[PDB]
Amino acid sequence: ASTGNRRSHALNSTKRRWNANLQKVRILVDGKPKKVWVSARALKSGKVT
Amino acid sequence: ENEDVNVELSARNIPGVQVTTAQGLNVLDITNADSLVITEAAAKKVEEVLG
Amino acid sequence: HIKKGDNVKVIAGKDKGKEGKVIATLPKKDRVVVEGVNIMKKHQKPTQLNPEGGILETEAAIHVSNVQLLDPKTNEPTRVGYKFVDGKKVRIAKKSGEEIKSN
RNA sequence: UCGGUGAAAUCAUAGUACCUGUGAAGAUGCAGGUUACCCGCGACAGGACGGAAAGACCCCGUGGAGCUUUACUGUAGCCUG
RNA sequence: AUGGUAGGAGAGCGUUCUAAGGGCGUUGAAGCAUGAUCGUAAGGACAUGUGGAGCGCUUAGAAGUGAGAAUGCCGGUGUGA
RNA sequence: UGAGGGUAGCGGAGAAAUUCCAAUCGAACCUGGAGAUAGCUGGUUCUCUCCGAAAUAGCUUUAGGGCUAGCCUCAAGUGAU
RNA sequence: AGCUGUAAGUAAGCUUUGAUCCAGAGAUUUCCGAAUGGGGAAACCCAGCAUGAGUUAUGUCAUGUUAUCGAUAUGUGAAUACAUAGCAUAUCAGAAGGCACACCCGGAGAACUGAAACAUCUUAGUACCCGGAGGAAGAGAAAGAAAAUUCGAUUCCCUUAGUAGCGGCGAGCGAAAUGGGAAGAGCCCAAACCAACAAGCUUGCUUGUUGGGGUUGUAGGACACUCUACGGAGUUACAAAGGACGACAUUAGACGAAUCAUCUGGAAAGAUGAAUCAAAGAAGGUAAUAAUCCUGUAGUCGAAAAUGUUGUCUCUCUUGAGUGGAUCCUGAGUACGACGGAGCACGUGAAAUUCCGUCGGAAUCUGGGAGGACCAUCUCCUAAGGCUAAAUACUCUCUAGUGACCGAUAGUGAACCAGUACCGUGAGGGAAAGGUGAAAAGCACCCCGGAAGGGGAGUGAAAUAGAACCUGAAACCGUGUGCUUACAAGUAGUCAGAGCCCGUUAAUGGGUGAUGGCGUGCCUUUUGUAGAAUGAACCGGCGAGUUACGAUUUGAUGCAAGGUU
Ligand SMILES: CC[C@H]1OC(=O)[C@H](C)[C@@H](O[C@@H]2C[C@@](C)(OC)[C@@H](O)[C@H](C)O2)[C@H](C)[C@@H](O[C@@H]2O[C@H](C)C[C@H](N(C)C)[C@H]2O)[C@@](C)(O)C[C@@H](C)C(=O)[C@H](C)[C@@H](O)[C@@]1(C)O
Repeated sequence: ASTGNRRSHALNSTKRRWNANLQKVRILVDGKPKKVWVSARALKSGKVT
Repeated sequence: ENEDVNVELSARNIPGVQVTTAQGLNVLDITNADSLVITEAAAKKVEEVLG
Repeated sequence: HIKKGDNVKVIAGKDKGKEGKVIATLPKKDRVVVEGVNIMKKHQKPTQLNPEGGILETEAAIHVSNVQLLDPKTNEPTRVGYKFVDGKKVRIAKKSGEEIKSN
């Protein structure tokens, strides 16, 4: 999803995204070591380089 | 009283005649008729369920 | 229900009580034609292989409901049933036995 | 003018005069008088508040739209952490 | 006692359909046309022509239930000529 | 000046006039939301009988709108007020 | 026993050797289009490879094959050495597109509008767009709902209730439990533990592979403790008879009772009269209105794809092993928290509860979670793993039917030539148009006329029923006539009234109108309109307080301290 609202002090609403913290790093996909996007939360303890 | 398929089939095709069960009586087909023939059992049944 | 070479009576029309022989049936609109029955008077023009010609008196079709078969025994008008004989089907008279008709 | 062909705008019904008055305060149609045989054709443009277009001037609607700014409220975006 | 616009109340006439009953119709139904008829009104009959197959009446019941106007819509037809 | 191409409406193009974007442009055209909303205008269909107003205070982002009271009608009740 | 589509018959023919037809199965099936050999201005152009025909040879033609991703088996290998990338083959056809986007699930997501302005709010998580699948989808077996002495996983219906609550506390939004019901189903993993397999290691241990075992709380399982299995038998998940399996609906289909006469008539089913059948008086046709003329109806007999999917149905099933639970296991970047947001009836805040992003970040049965901040006592439960039928939702369709639904300006836009003529560059918009007669017997022949048209004759019951064909209204256009009119000022009528003509639904009648009197249309809007204020050319047709749900009040009826589902 990643969609919601930005709110003013008078509670006026405007549509807005929430983007993830993608970082480009070299990981070892099945095969060769590929350079790919991945999230910091993901590579916290989800994957090795 | 309850159901007689033979007399139902006998009276089905005659104009003016209608066949009904004691439980299945209705004011419309009572009032449309000019006469009302009952069996004794059916008479007692309607008597008990309307009394 | 009838066939082509039958002898029948007319029940309804200007011709009623008359007898005749059937000569064609036309089943897809159920109008047979019978000799001496329902005679037209056509105005004929000159065709490619004939003279002008005046009037022309031939027969016209007639509905099947206005026609009834005749009991061969009694020569009375009768309806027609069906009877099975050795896998084959035949026509009965509803008052007597078989009615033979091939032409 | 004659022979052929032949529309349109408009149109409550109409046998549709003038003067002085009256009247929603400017009358073919109302009052009182004056004049005026019935029906056409060619011309003119004073009136029918003539036709054409639910006034574009003016006011109104808690109706709209466009533009402006030190109107209110926000915002893409920019700067800094 | 009985003039009457916004408006309130009441009683009714007609239209299509349904139920039941009772009827009319090729010795001519509905529709159409005419008439010097009846009813306090909406409106209802009868007769004669035309037409050539369906339609009234009584009681009750349901509604796509009554048009002269909306620069109304659709068709026909005029006027200007 | 021709032939092929490109730029599309919160947009484009403009030797700049609010100028052009298929006879239209201070924001094109077709469909849908959509029977938008309209305190505004127009219209709203048969008959008879009985009764029969108001155009006024007061409040209102209120003034040609609305609410309550006043004055109309119908039905019950009190019953000389 | 006739047949050669709707659309007719000529010529040709075919047919009892079983045609045309009615169901089932099969073969053939040009080109385009996801279009897939390449290209392309769809329905076209241009090739190659291998066979085959032909050719002295090409040429030409024919038959197959040649798209991109993917899956299954192989070798291969540059900057840089084996290795793989990548590249090159063999097989398969796994996907694409079109959905009925009506229903279902996700992503994204308005505005007009209401609040009598408007911004929180509302319209509304609506419309539209995109993606997915499907015949249903979704949900689903307690880290629950509740506080009784408790309860049934999920879903759906009626109530609870317009309640509690939310709310510029405004407009408005709006539950749940409980209860009554439809349908009723709990199954499997991970981890402990055990027994084998290979490598590291030296077979001790570890790693990983296979197989058992077990997946639940007033605690379940492994180990500790104790004695049993096809008794029941269940394919809607959890295994299966795949079974002789015993009417698909027994469905195309076949049989299927019983009427004569006269009158009118062009023709009777109608009238009159006399009869009949009925498990059939449903309906429609037939020259008019038919239970007994036809097709049919009730009912009976019926075969392929079939089985109704129904009854013991071979195999196969599950005849349980109970106590303590002391020790071990019981789902981690998870729960949870802070910040910003969204969804929950709840307006973002005490958010209790449930989700997204960014940052942090735990406990392990003496544990952990919930019970509308938070603390303690009590009650309930045991998350971070999965699957699951029924009841439920919709209908482009199909079969069989129904209607106080329309009946050609109605009803589908379309009864016929319809999404067609036509309009528009294009997306798109979008009509009008039914009826001869029972039967075509559809006017031979003669006359006028160039023909069209007509007049006779003739068919027909009827031709002012003749294809511009049922009925045939009004506006409008005409021809004939009875009364009347060229000294007259006009809302065209009305009351009076001679003269002239006629003769009725026969009643103090009809038509015309010399002349006299009175008299400025209708509708709407207005203090007030003949109004020079609005609208209407005329005629016809169509054209506007309705339905659902709830509230309130009147009338009617039934019962009555009870009434009602
Ligand atoms: C050639 C062809 C055109 O001729 C004109 O335009 C003439 C030349 C205008 O003159 C005038 C000329 C000029 C000076 O005005 C007098 C100017 O002021 C106006 C705008 O147009 C007229 C008459 C205008 O009338 C006047 O419009 C005024 C708004 C109000 C005035 N009112 C008093 C009743 C009224 O008579 C009004 C707008 O055109 C008529 C409308 C219906 C049109 O648009 C018509 C259809 C035109 O297309 C026309 C036939 O085609």
